[PDB]
Amino acid sequence: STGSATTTPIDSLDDAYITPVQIGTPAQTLNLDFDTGSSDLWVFSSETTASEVDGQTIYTPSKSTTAKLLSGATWSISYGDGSSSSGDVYTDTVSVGGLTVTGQAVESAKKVSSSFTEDSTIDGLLGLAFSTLNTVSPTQQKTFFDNAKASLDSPVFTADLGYHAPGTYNFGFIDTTAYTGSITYTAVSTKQGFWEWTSTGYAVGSGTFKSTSIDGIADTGTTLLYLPATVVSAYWAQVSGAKSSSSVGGYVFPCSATLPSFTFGVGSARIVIPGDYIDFGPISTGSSSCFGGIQSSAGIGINIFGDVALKAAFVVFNGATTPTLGFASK
Repeated sequence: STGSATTTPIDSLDDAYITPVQIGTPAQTLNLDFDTGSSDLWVFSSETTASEVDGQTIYTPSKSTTAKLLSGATWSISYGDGSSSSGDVYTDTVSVGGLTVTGQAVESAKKVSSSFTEDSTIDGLLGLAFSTLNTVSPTQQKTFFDNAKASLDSPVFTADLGYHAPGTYNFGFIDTTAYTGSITYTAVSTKQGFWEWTSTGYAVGSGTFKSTSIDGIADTGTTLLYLPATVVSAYWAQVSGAKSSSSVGGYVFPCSATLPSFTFGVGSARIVIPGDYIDFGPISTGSSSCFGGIQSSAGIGINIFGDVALKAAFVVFNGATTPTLGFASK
């Protein structure tokens, strides 16, 4: 089998992407944030504290003939941005772009933090990291991809995120029309539960490439590119007036600037992030100080190849017995 679904930016900055997901019978379609940095499929639901729901579409298990309470199971998650959610668990039929999994754990939120409430466009998350990170207790549950894997034509999914435009998540096949050149594959460590890999270096604008190993995660659920302070300083030093602002919470730059590109290495191959991808707009409405898309990972504890990086590539998440990651230009 295969699946193919369009993923759409939630706003004009590409702060996140939503993908429609069919849950239950009859189908209830929720727009979920596909997150290769976590492993829980959770949704706003009829069980969510009413004051914490503000415009989201909810899953109502009682209206699904295929929903079954997973007795005794609870979940609770906190994300790298400080947000969180928790609740109980149902199993139900879940379909993404024509690909159907029966018995998928659907984690129903009883509580969500303010960040989720305040974002009306995201009805929940669909985790695509390794199932070892799944938070369901006392019986850990599998991701949608893990459940689908054996049925897929090939045990892969691909992320093709757009810049200020829709893109695609495919399951079970590689669309050879979706990228240019060849796909370069690189080793993955699953020791921390993430799609963790090692970039071979970077360049700033038309500058020379610096060969240096940068361990980090391919994370579709993180907006920005978070890299070591040395790398990030070297980037922003090429933008007149750019500075790290403790009050704003990262690098800002004059909105009048033209940003240089940023290149990262995948093996001997190179992925170029155009300068425009690194502009996240005014820090507050009407400001002439703009927020940068490349930020320091210092104090996160891990480097994160988030959407800023991934949207510059066609990315293969290869879930073979020994997983790997593939990157192509597009």
